[PDB]
Amino acid sequence: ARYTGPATRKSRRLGVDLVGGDQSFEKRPYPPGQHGRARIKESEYRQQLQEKQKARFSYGVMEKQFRRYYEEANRQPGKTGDNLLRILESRLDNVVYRAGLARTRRMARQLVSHGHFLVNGVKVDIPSYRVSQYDIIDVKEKSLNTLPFQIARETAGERPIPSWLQVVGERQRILVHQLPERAQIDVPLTEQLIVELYSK
Amino acid sequence: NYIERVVSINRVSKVVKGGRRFSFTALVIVGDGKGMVGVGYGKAKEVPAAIAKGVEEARKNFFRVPLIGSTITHPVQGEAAAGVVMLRPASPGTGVIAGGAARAVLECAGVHDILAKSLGSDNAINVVHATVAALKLLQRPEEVAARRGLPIEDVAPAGMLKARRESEALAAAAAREGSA
Amino acid sequence: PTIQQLVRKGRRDKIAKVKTAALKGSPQRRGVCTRVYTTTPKKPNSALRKVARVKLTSQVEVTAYIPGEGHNLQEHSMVLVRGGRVKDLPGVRYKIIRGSLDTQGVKNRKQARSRYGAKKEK
Amino acid sequence: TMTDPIADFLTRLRNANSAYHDEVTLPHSKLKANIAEILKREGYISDYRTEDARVGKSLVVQLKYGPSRERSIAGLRRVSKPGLRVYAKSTNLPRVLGGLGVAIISTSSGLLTDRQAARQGVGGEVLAYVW
RNA sequence: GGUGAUGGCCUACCAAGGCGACGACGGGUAGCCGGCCUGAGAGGGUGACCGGCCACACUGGGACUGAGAUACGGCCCAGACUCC
RNA sequence: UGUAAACCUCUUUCAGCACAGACGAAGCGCAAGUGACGGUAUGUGCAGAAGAAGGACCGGCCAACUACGUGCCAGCAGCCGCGGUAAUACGUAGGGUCCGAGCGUUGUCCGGAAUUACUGGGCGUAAAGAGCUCGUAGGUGGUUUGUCGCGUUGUUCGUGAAAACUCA
RNA sequence: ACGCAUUAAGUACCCCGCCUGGGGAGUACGGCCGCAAGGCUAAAACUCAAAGGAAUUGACGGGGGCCCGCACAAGCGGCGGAGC
Repeated sequence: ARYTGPATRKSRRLGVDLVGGDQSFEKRPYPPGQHGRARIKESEYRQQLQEKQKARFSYGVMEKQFRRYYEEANRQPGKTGDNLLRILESRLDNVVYRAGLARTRRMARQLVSHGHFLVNGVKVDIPSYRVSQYDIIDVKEKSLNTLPFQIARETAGERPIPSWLQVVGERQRILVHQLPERAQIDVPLTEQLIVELYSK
Repeated sequence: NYIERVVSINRVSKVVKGGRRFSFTALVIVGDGKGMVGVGYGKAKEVPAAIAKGVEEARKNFFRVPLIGSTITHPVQGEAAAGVVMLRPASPGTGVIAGGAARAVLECAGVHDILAKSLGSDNAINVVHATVAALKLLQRPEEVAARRGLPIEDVAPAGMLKARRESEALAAAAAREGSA
Repeated sequence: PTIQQLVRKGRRDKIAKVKTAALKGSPQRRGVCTRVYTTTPKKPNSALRKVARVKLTSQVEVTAYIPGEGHNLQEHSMVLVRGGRVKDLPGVRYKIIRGSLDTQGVKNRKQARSRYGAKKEK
Repeated sequence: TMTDPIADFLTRLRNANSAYHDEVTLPHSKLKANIAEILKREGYISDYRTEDARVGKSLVVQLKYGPSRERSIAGLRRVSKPGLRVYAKSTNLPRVLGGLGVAIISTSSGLLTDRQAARQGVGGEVLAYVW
């Protein structure tokens, strides 16, 4: 199940802007509620918890899914934080957002869910699909001409794409080399606290 | 950049003819995160004053930890008062795994990945002293080699040698990035 | 102890104290009350706690607390008992589930409703 | 009575090292001589010499002390004692201080350091830990 | 003597032996395992599904046929219960 | 509360309605047929944000607080304990936190418990040295030579069903 | 912690006895021994959220030591009796 509630709310609480370009965070940087102005006693559990909240509420994953991802990454031979971030960046929704066809992660989630994409010729309408090496992501014809997709693709002068993603043609084709490393994820926040929380 | 943590604020009392006189105690750990740590215990009539005394005491009593890049050299077992703490080196990317007081001392000293467990006397101050004793018990490979008069090849294992190489490489790369 | 003393005697575990014996390996049991009455708590506290003396399907007589502010239960009505500890009552080890069998979900309840068996408003 | 001569060796060494003595005199045995050979090779003791006493030979070991008064031995603990004897496979050789210490293992080829036994592929009974 | 087979398995005679604190004989409980859950590991708990063995077919005895029988939907007897 | 909403644009996964519609069958069969699942899975079309969120918790452990209502009453509670007219602990509100087709309670086991301590505990005063000896079984054993290869160690072969666990 | 400190409660090896929260309880039942008194072996239900050790600061003592104050002792004058 997805989360539908307001988005700037969670950025407000967590102290970090997630979408990035909203005005509500700047005009209200403090946490919500009647007592969002109250001074708050510090706690290592609070730190580690809020870190996970930023990660999960930036990517869209739920707690069960994220815990499974963490267990997978801990099982992986690499450093647990790096394996975490590269696994959560292998998601189709994140890849689509990163390639520029989605103005936001919610855009990418819905646009993948309604089956506007196709990887290696198969109609993949699931956001949690994990992109592997050497995958070619194309769009279908019915979605190629639709007004919002067209607007986003034609006006796409926003944030630069990373190295391993590459858009190459005017048809909005996506091609991937490799799974990112800790330099190339370059999402905010920190991984050690994420690992320690689940190590508790 | 000194990193300070305050693990225990305890309200302590002495009784006189009129009644109870109350004072506060603070156990403060001061560290830079680069391998230099020191524990301070201060007491005063108010929390901020006790905190200042603890910080000054900790800065007065400093102490160096024999890290290997990120983790400590070898497993050890510290004992102070009735507190017992075991420390075990961890692999890169593990993170600090320890209780409250032990985690505070351990992360102020600059250790990132280490396994730690307290085996008695859950009192915070005694666990801190046990951790300090365990850290004092650590030895560097160069010093062990000098102590028994052998070259580093016959003292430390190959795994520690490669870890030393990689830690030196990271230090040099960061120094090059900073200088230019 | 020496290793030979161990190969001679061995280490024996602490014996487990069986808790909530009347349930007889069951999560809940369907009982029937003998009395409905109030009972005074300990020294530090002071109230008038409502309990019931239930004859259980396990062929055991137990006293069970009745949570909530208002209960319809009168003497000898069918109930569904549950495990639970209350300090104030020294000899009470079980709780009566609100919203099962004859027990009515408490009235005017709006918060933490599922614990008290009250349906959702409209 | 005297049941563990090797543990007697180790505790005499430990007590003398803690009291900062320079020489240590023992009744002599071939096993003790071999253990002293290993300790000398690994740099823990300076030198050892056997001398003749009224009722037999005697082991005298000279202790090694650092120029800043530091001791060359940090610990000395026995492992396989009468009663509970410890035997180790080649793939389970014990490591002391993450390998910074030395474990002396009796093997069919003789007394060997754990590094030596892991290199040669043999295993045996672990006698003591030195660090 | 018996059995497919060795054997107090059974029988006649002869000898007086055999098992026991490294717990006989009793009492209580329980199908056993591959595995499952937990735990850093050792260990602790457990034997749901799937798979291999074992035991049983209302209770208690018995044999027949057969290469092969606890013979669930076979036989004989004695019981308790249901029906004509 | 809250970019939340109202409003302007937009895509419509999944359900709804239509048409098409399998693999499972290098199979059976000397017959012409042979799929129970099933007209399902699955494809291609139309309609429009339209048919779709709740549950615990918010004194400390333990992420998350203010107002009103009863004042040792009513009630809460996993432990310390909260209620005695100005309660962040009761009830209701707002607000918040955690999860989300689930959320809580009970029961049972493991963990935390180094709290049966082999790894890995103890016995002067905290629980714990028999009132003291002798001695049976048992456990344990000083220096050294030779032999055996039982313990120990190395290598090879067979076995350790499949499923399970872990890596690809 | 008090303290132990070659006569260890220090560093070590071997063997034995014992402990696993406080009550209930060294009690009940069973057994052995005893003339008896009783001893030895030795639980469970129920109940408590502690029971404890060492040391600190006060308070207290029909504990000690050193001091004072119309406190006593040495004196003067009263109150308690009467009316207001």
